Amino acid sequence: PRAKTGVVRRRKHKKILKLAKGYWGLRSKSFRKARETLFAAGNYAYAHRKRRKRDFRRLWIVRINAACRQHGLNYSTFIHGLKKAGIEVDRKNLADLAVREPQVFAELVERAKAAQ
Amino acid sequence: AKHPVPKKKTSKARRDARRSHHALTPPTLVPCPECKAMKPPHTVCPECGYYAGRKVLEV
Amino acid sequence: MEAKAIARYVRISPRKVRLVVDLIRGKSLEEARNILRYTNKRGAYFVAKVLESAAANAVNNHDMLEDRLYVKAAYVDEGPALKRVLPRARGRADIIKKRTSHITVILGEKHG
Amino acid sequence: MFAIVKTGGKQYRVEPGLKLRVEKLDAEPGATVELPVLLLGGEKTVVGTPVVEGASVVAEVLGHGRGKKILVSKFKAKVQYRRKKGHRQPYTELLIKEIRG
Amino acid sequence: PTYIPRPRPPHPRL
Amino acid sequence: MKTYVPKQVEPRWVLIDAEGKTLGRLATKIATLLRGKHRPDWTPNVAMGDFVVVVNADKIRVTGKKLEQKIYTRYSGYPGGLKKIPLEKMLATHPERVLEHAVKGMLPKGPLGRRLFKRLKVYAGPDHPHQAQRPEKLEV
Amino acid sequence: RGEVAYSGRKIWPQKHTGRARHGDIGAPIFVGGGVVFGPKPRDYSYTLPKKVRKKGLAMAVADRAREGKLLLVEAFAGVNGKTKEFLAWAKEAGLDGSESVLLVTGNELVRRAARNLPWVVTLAPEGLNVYDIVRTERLVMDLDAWEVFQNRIG
RNA sequence: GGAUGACCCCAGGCGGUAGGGGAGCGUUCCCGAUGCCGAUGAAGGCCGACCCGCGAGGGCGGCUGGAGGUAAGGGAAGUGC
RNA sequence: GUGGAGCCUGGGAGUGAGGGCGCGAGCGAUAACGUCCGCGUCCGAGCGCGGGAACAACCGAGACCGCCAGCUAAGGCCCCC
RNA sequence: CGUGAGGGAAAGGUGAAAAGAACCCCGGGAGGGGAGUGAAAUAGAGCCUGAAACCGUGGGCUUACAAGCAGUCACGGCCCCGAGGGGUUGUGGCGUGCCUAUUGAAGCAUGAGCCGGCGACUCACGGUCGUGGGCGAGCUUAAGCCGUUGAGGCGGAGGC
Ligand SMILES: [Mg+2]
Ligand SMILES: [Mg+2]
Ligand SMILES: [Mg+2]
Ligand SMILES: [Mg+2]
Ligand SMILES: [Mg+2]
Ligand SMILES: [Mg+2]
Ligand SMILES: [Mg+2]
Ligand SMILES: [Mg+2]
Ligand SMILES: [Mg+2]
Ligand SMILES: [Mg+2]
Ligand SMILES: [Mg+2]
Ligand SMILES: [Mg+2]
Ligand SMILES: [Mg+2]
Ligand SMILES: [Mg+2]
Ligand SMILES: [Mg+2]
Ligand SMILES: [Mg+2]
Ligand SMILES: [Mg+2]
Ligand SMILES: [Mg+2]
Ligand SMILES: [Mg+2]
Ligand SMILES: [Mg+2]
Ligand SMILES: [Mg+2]
Ligand SMILES: [Mg+2]
Ligand SMILES: [Mg+2]
Ligand SMILES: [Mg+2]
Ligand SMILES: [Mg+2]
Ligand SMILES: [Mg+2]
Ligand SMILES: [Mg+2]
Ligand SMILES: [Mg+2]
Ligand SMILES: [Mg+2]
Ligand SMILES: [Mg+2]
Ligand SMILES: [Mg+2]
Ligand SMILES: [Mg+2]
Ligand SMILES: [Mg+2]
Ligand SMILES: [Mg+2]
Ligand SMILES: [Mg+2]
Ligand SMILES: [Mg+2]
Ligand SMILES: [Mg+2]
Ligand SMILES: [Mg+2]
Ligand SMILES: [Mg+2]
Ligand SMILES: [Mg+2]
Ligand SMILES: [Mg+2]
Ligand SMILES: [Mg+2]
Ligand SMILES: [Mg+2]
Ligand SMILES: [Mg+2]
Ligand SMILES: [Mg+2]
Ligand SMILES: [Mg+2]
Ligand SMILES: [Mg+2]
Ligand SMILES: [Mg+2]
Ligand SMILES: [Mg+2]
Ligand SMILES: [Mg+2]
Ligand SMILES: [Mg+2]
Ligand SMILES: [Mg+2]
Ligand SMILES: [Mg+2]
Ligand SMILES: [Mg+2]
Ligand SMILES: [Mg+2]
Ligand SMILES: [Mg+2]
Ligand SMILES: [Mg+2]
Ligand SMILES: [Mg+2]
Ligand SMILES: [Mg+2]
Ligand SMILES: [Mg+2]
Ligand SMILES: [Mg+2]
Ligand SMILES: [Mg+2]
Ligand SMILES: [Mg+2]
Ligand SMILES: [Mg+2]
Ligand SMILES: [Mg+2]
Ligand SMILES: [Mg+2]
Ligand SMILES: [Mg+2]
Ligand SMILES: [Mg+2]
Ligand SMILES: [Mg+2]
Ligand SMILES: [Mg+2]
Ligand SMILES: [Mg+2]
Ligand SMILES: [Mg+2]
Ligand SMILES: [Mg+2]
Ligand SMILES: [Mg+2]
Ligand SMILES: [Mg+2]
Ligand SMILES: [Mg+2]
Ligand SMILES: [Mg+2]
Ligand SMILES: [Mg+2]
Ligand SMILES: [Mg+2]
Ligand SMILES: [Mg+2]
Ligand SMILES: [Mg+2]
Ligand SMILES: [Mg+2]
Ligand SMILES: [Mg+2]
Ligand SMILES: [Mg+2]
Ligand SMILES: [Mg+2]
Ligand SMILES: [Mg+2]
Ligand SMILES: [Mg+2]
Ligand SMILES: [Mg+2]
Ligand SMILES: [Mg+2]
Ligand SMILES: [Mg+2]
Ligand SMILES: [Mg+2]
Ligand SMILES: [Mg+2]
Ligand SMILES: [Mg+2]
Ligand SMILES: [Mg+2]
Ligand SMILES: [Mg+2]
Ligand SMILES: [Mg+2]
Ligand SMILES: [Mg+2]
Ligand SMILES: [Mg+2]
Ligand SMILES: [Mg+2]
Ligand SMILES: [Mg+2]
Ligand SMILES: [Mg+2]
Ligand SMILES: [Mg+2]
Ligand SMILES: [Mg+2]
Ligand SMILES: [Mg+2]
Ligand SMILES: [Mg+2]
Ligand SMILES: [Mg+2]
Ligand SMILES: [Mg+2]
Ligand SMILES: [Mg+2]
Ligand SMILES: [Mg+2]
Ligand SMILES: [Mg+2]
Ligand SMILES: [Mg+2]
Ligand SMILES: [Mg+2]
Ligand SMILES: [Mg+2]
Ligand SMILES: [Mg+2]
Ligand SMILES: [Mg+2]
Ligand SMILES: [Mg+2]
Ligand SMILES: [Mg+2]
Ligand SMILES: [Mg+2]
Ligand SMILES: [Mg+2]
Ligand SMILES: [Mg+2]
Ligand SMILES: [Mg+2]
Ligand SMILES: [Mg+2]
Ligand SMILES: [Mg+2]
Ligand SMILES: [Mg+2]
Ligand SMILES: [Mg+2]
Ligand SMILES: [Mg+2]
Ligand SMILES: [Mg+2]
Ligand SMILES: [Mg+2]
Ligand SMILES: [Mg+2]
Ligand SMILES: [Mg+2]
Ligand SMILES: [Mg+2]
Ligand SMILES: [Mg+2]
Ligand SMILES: [Mg+2]
Ligand SMILES: [Mg+2]
Ligand SMILES: [Mg+2]
Ligand SMILES: [Mg+2]
Ligand SMILES: [Mg+2]
Ligand SMILES: [Mg+2]
Ligand SMILES: [Mg+2]
Ligand SMILES: [Mg+2]
Ligand SMILES: [Mg+2]
Ligand SMILES: [Mg+2]
Ligand SMILES: [Mg+2]
Ligand SMILES: [Mg+2]
Ligand SMILES: [Mg+2]
Ligand SMILES: [Mg+2]
Ligand SMILES: [Mg+2]
Ligand SMILES: [Mg+2]
Ligand SMILES: [Mg+2]
Ligand SMILES: [Mg+2]
Ligand SMILES: [Mg+2]
Ligand SMILES: [Mg+2]
Ligand SMILES: [Mg+2]
Ligand SMILES: [Mg+2]
Ligand SMILES: [Mg+2]
Ligand SMILES: [Mg+2]
Ligand SMILES: [Mg+2]
Ligand SMILES: [Mg+2]
Ligand SMILES: [Mg+2]
Ligand SMILES: [Zn+2]
Repeated sequence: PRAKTGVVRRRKHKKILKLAKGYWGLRSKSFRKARETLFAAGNYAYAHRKRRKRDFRRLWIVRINAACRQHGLNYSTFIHGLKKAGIEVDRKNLADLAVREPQVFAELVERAKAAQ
Repeated sequence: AKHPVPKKKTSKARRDARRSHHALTPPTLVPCPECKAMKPPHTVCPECGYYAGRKVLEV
Repeated sequence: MEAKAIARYVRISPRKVRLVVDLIRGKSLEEARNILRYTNKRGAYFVAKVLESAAANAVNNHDMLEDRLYVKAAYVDEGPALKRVLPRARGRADIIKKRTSHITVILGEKHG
Repeated sequence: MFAIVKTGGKQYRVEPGLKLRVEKLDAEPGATVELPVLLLGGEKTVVGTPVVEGASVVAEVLGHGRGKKILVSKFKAKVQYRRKKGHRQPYTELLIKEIRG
Repeated sequence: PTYIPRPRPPHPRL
Repeated sequence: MKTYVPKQVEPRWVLIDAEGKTLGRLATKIATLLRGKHRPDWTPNVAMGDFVVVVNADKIRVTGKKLEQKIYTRYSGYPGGLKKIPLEKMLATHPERVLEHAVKGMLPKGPLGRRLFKRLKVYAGPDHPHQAQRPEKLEV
Repeated sequence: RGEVAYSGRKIWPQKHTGRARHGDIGAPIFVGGGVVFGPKPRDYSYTLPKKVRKKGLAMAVADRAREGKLLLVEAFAGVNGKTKEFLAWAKEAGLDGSESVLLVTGNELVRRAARNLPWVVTLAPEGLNVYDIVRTERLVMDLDAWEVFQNRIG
C-alpha cells in the first residue's frame, strides 16, 4: 500500500504558525521562519525565567537600600543587622514593608542597629 | 559595469512605504459660470462651450 | 440598503486601477462622477462604468435615491493573469504577466 | 492586621479574607491548617526572630490545582538538539481565616 | 530548457 | 503577592550649589537623584526621579592637572573632524557643559535614560529661573 | 528508474548552467520519475511446521469445547438442500442465529442449505482450519467430520 | 512496604556531538466488519483562551463540508521533510 | 574502597583532520593564533550558566522541570551596574 | 522541440435532475444587479471540497528623538471577553538566524525568494547473533499431487 503525505504536513505546519502569532513579517507567515523564531523564543523563555528570579531580587535590594538610608544605614549594614537579630523576613517582603508599612520597617531598622 | 543586483527581497513594509508618495491628486475643478457644470479652470467649458463669458465652440 | 457592482476580468493592472479607485472611496456619487471624468488615467473609464452600473442597481433594483448615493466601499481585486512571452537578447524568453482586475463599488445612502 | 507567613519555602503577607495560592499542601480540601508567623503588624508590631512563638495563621483549603501549562523548550544550534517539555506547577488554594497571634 | 547560455570567462587569477 | 508598582507621583524639585564641589563625586549624586534611587518605591522603567537644579556650575572643582590635561572630544563625521577641547577652555566658554557632560555619561543609555537628562537644569552663576517650582535646597 | 518510460539522456550539462545537476528524468528525484524502494510482486507464504498446524487445530477445537460451544450432531434431519430446512433444524438443536456457527460436514446437501446464512461459515471436514474455528462463536460437526478431525490431530 | 506493575514510601542518578539501547505517537492498507458510527451530517477544511498526555499527539465544542468513515486487539508497509 | 566500578562471552557501533591552555623536551630565532612528541586539563560534544567590556577552550561551575524565597563561587560593592 | 535518428508534456470532478438562469436594469461588449431554478448558487458553468504562499477592503491596538537575528521576561496604557483571560505594545532587562562543514561560524564559509505537493536505508536469496514459539537424538520437508475456490492436507527426495 502507499502512504502519501496527505494531511500530516499541513497540520504540523499549522501547529507552528499558531504558536508564531504576533511575529514580524514572515516570522508569522512562513513555517520555516516561524520555526526558527520559536527555537530562539523557547530558549529565551527558559533563560529569562531564571533571570526573573534575579531581576526581582535586585529591585527589592535597591528598594530596601533607599528605605534604609532614610534611617541612616546602608543595605549591607541592615542585612547583617537582621542576621544577628535572628530576623528572617525575606527581601520580597522587606521591600513591600519598606513601602507599605514604614512604621514596621522602621522597627526592623532598630532591631538591626541594636543587634550589631 | 558588473551587473548590479538586489541583495535581499524587499519586505512588504519597505515596498509599500516607498509608495507612500503614490496617491493621485484629485483633478482641480471649478463650476462653469454659464451651465454650472464642474470643469477645470482656464479651459473652454466642454459642456456648453463657453469661456470668458461667451460661446467659443460647438458641443 | 446597499447597491454593488463588480466588473470581473478587466484587462488592466490591479495596482493601476487602485490609484483611480482611491480617488472616489467615500465621495458622493456626484463628486465621484466629476472626479472620474477629469482623471488622466485609463483606469478612470473602467471605474466610471462600474460606478454608473452600481448607481443603476441602487435606483432600479434596491429602491434607493440617486440624490443621496455615496461610495461607501470600493476595492480592486486581482484576477487570473494572462501570461505572455517577451523575447529578450541571446535567446532568452521572459514571461510578461498581463494582469487582470475585479473592480467593485458599493453605494450606500447618505441620509440627511 | 496582617501576618507574614512562610509556606512552601516562600514568604507571603496575608490578611483575613485573602485568597492565596501556595505550593501543594498535603491536606484534604475544606480542611484547616495553621501557618507559621514571622511578623505581625498593623494595630501592633510583633517581630519573629525568626518565628513568633504564640502566633499562627488559620487557613481553609479550598482546593488543589495544576497551573497553566508552561512550554519548557530547549535548542542547541548546529547539533540537532531539540527538547519539548510541557510543565504545570501543582499548587494549593487557601482562604486566610484569621490571624491568631 | 532550450538553449544553455555559456557563462563569461573568469578573471585570470594566476 | 505581586511587588508594589507605584502610581504616578508629582516629582520633587531640588537645588544643589556646586561651588567648590568635586566634579565627579557630585555627578554621582545628581545621577542617583535623577534615577530616583533614593526613593523606596524605585521603579526601573518609569521616569520617577527628582528634578535637580544646580547653580554655581562655573565654580565646580577638579583635582590634579585636569584643567590643562582633561580633553573633551567631538567628532564631526567629516575627515579630520575630531575636535579636542580642554577643560580650561570648556569652563571659559560653556561652563555648564562640564557638569552636564559628567552626569549624562553617568545616566543609562536609551529612551528613559535620555528623558532623565532632560530633568537636570545646570546653570553657571548663583541664580536659576525655576522660582515657580520652589525647589528644595539640598546639602550633598 | 530503469523500468520507466523516459530516455537516458542527460537533460542539461553537468556544469555552468546555473542549475542543479541531473541525469535523466527517470531519476526518483523528479516528478514522474521512478520509485526508490516501491513494492514488487512478493510471495508472502511460508512453511509453518506441521506439528504447529496440528497442535493449533486440536487447540482451537479444545478452546470451543472448554466453553461448551462444541456440538456434535449425528445427522441433520429434515435438511435436504433448502435453507428453510436448515433453519427449522437449527432451532431444534438450539442454534438460533445469535451466535456464529462453523458448520463442519461432508454433507453436500446440508452445506447448500446453510451457505447463505450471514451467521454460518460453511466448511467440509478436510478444510477445518483454526482461523475459521476462532472467528466463529460455536462449532458444529458431523460424527463423520469429527472422526475426520480425530485422524488429522493423530 | 504489598506480594512478582496494583500503588505507597525513602534514597540516589538524570549537560551532551559521532554512536548504542529502550519506550511511544501518527500515516496507508488488512483481519475484527453481512458488524458499528453516519444527512438529527462521513472524510477533508477553518477557529478555540477548554479537556487528557512529558512529548509526538488525542479529545471535545463552534463554523465550513456534503458521503463516507471505522473501535478494543492484532497484522503488513511506497509511513512523517 | 559497592562504584553508570571491575572481569568474562557475545550483538551494534562510531572514531582513526583535532584544537587552546599549563608543565617537560625537540625543531624554530631562549619568533609565530608556528611545528612535533610526553603528562594533565578544558573546548570538541558544556557556542548552556557567572566573571573576565565584548570573545570555543583563563577564573567560577557540570543546566531533569517550576518558584516575584535563602547561602555562596570567581569577580565585585563612586555612577552607567 | 529536433535536419534527422530521436525527444516528449500539460490537461479529470456543476447538480439527484439542466431545472444550464425567460424577462427587466447599467453596459459597445465583457461583467454585474434584480427576477427565476435548486435541499444548497461564495454548486453559475473561470462550476465538489477550496489548504498555503501572495494581493486587497474594513475594524482594534500601536508607531514620525529612534540603534534592530526582531524575540523573551517585567510592569504600565488602551481595546475586547465576561480576584480572571484574549489582542496590542510604551518603557526597562536580557539576547550573535537555520542548516551544513569544521580544531573553531552570527559569522564577510555552503545551501535556501516564499508556499503547496514529489523526494532518500528496501526487497530477494544466503549468512551470523539475538529473540517468540513447536518438536527434541532428533528436527524439517523441496519440486510436485489431491483438495479448496481467501480450507487445508499429502509428499522424506533431500538438508541440518
Ligand atoms: Mg512523503
Ligand atoms: Mg501565524
Ligand atoms: Mg505582536
Ligand atoms: Mg512581537
Ligand atoms: Mg505578517
Ligand atoms: Mg501574519
Ligand atoms: Mg500571509
Ligand atoms: Mg527553544
Ligand atoms: Mg527557569
Ligand atoms: Mg537604593
Ligand atoms: Mg549573612
Ligand atoms: Mg538573610
Ligand atoms: Mg501606599
Ligand atoms: Mg566594469
Ligand atoms: Mg561597458
Ligand atoms: Mg546592468
Ligand atoms: Mg528597498
Ligand atoms: Mg510581497
Ligand atoms: Mg500592507
Ligand atoms: Mg509586513
Ligand atoms: Mg524600501
Ligand atoms: Mg517609487
Ligand atoms: Mg500610497
Ligand atoms: Mg490627473
Ligand atoms: Mg441612473
Ligand atoms: Mg531586446
Ligand atoms: Mg526586449
Ligand atoms: Mg535568435
Ligand atoms: Mg516576476
Ligand atoms: Mg512577470
Ligand atoms: Mg493579474
Ligand atoms: Mg505558585
Ligand atoms: Mg522554554
Ligand atoms: Mg550549540
Ligand atoms: Mg545555526
Ligand atoms: Mg547560537
Ligand atoms: Mg543542527
Ligand atoms: Mg560544533
Ligand atoms: Mg539543532
Ligand atoms: Mg538545526
Ligand atoms: Mg519532556
Ligand atoms: Mg559632592
Ligand atoms: Mg525610574
Ligand atoms: Mg588642574
Ligand atoms: Mg532509462
Ligand atoms: Mg525507457
Ligand atoms: Mg520510448
Ligand atoms: Mg519516448
Ligand atoms: Mg539509457
Ligand atoms: Mg540517451
Ligand atoms: Mg558546476
Ligand atoms: Mg554541478
Ligand atoms: Mg542562482
Ligand atoms: Mg536548478
Ligand atoms: Mg538556481
Ligand atoms: Mg532560481
Ligand atoms: Mg534545479
Ligand atoms: Mg546536469
Ligand atoms: Mg537529478
Ligand atoms: Mg537524474
Ligand atoms: Mg549516473
Ligand atoms: Mg534512470
Ligand atoms: Mg510515473
Ligand atoms: Mg533503489
Ligand atoms: Mg522474511
Ligand atoms: Mg454466503
Ligand atoms: Mg455465510
Ligand atoms: Mg460470520
Ligand atoms: Mg528524584
Ligand atoms: Mg540511571
Ligand atoms: Mg546533573
Ligand atoms: Mg541525556
Ligand atoms: Mg503506531
Ligand atoms: Mg488477527
Ligand atoms: Mg468486510
Ligand atoms: Mg444509526
Ligand atoms: Mg437531510
Ligand atoms: Mg452541519
Ligand atoms: Mg482519517
Ligand atoms: Mg482515507
Ligand atoms: Mg485538535
Ligand atoms: Mg468536520
Ligand atoms: Mg457509498
Ligand atoms: Mg481498520
Ligand atoms: Mg488498532
Ligand atoms: Mg505490502
Ligand atoms: Mg519513500
Ligand atoms: Mg559509564
Ligand atoms: Mg562503562
Ligand atoms: Mg562489545
Ligand atoms: Mg544492538
Ligand atoms: Mg544496531
Ligand atoms: Mg572514520
Ligand atoms: Mg591512527
Ligand atoms: Mg588516516
Ligand atoms: Mg592523524
Ligand atoms: Mg597531536
Ligand atoms: Mg598531529
Ligand atoms: Mg586561544
Ligand atoms: Mg600553549
Ligand atoms: Mg605558573
Ligand atoms: Mg625531545
Ligand atoms: Mg599548535
Ligand atoms: Mg607557543
Ligand atoms: Mg591536549
Ligand atoms: Mg567534529
Ligand atoms: Mg566550561
Ligand atoms: Mg567535559
Ligand atoms: Mg562557547
Ligand atoms: Mg561566538
Ligand atoms: Mg563565559
Ligand atoms: Mg563574558
Ligand atoms: Mg570566552
Ligand atoms: Mg564556555
Ligand atoms: Mg548573604
Ligand atoms: Mg571572595
Ligand atoms: Mg547602586
Ligand atoms: Mg523544427
Ligand atoms: Mg519538425
Ligand atoms: Mg498527463
Ligand atoms: Mg457530476
Ligand atoms: Mg455531471
Ligand atoms: Mg442527492
Ligand atoms: Mg448532463
Ligand atoms: Mg441598451
Ligand atoms: Mg449578460
Ligand atoms: Mg452590476
Ligand atoms: Mg446575471
Ligand atoms: Mg436538508
Ligand atoms: Mg461555501
Ligand atoms: Mg458547494
Ligand atoms: Mg458531489
Ligand atoms: Mg469554488
Ligand atoms: Mg476560488
Ligand atoms: Mg489594514
Ligand atoms: Mg536628542
Ligand atoms: Mg515619540
Ligand atoms: Mg521589573
Ligand atoms: Mg490584561
Ligand atoms: Mg501586557
Ligand atoms: Mg526590550
Ligand atoms: Mg532548523
Ligand atoms: Mg566544506
Ligand atoms: Mg573548511
Ligand atoms: Mg550576521
Ligand atoms: Mg551576512
Ligand atoms: Mg566563498
Ligand atoms: Mg551565510
Ligand atoms: Mg566546501
Ligand atoms: Mg549546505
Ligand atoms: Mg544564492
Ligand atoms: Mg513568501
Ligand atoms: Mg516544501
Ligand atoms: Mg538497513
Ligand atoms: Mg521492493
Ligand atoms: Mg536473521
Ligand atoms: Mg530464529
Ligand atoms: Mg514443531
Ligand atoms: Mg516432519
Ligand atoms: Zn459650461
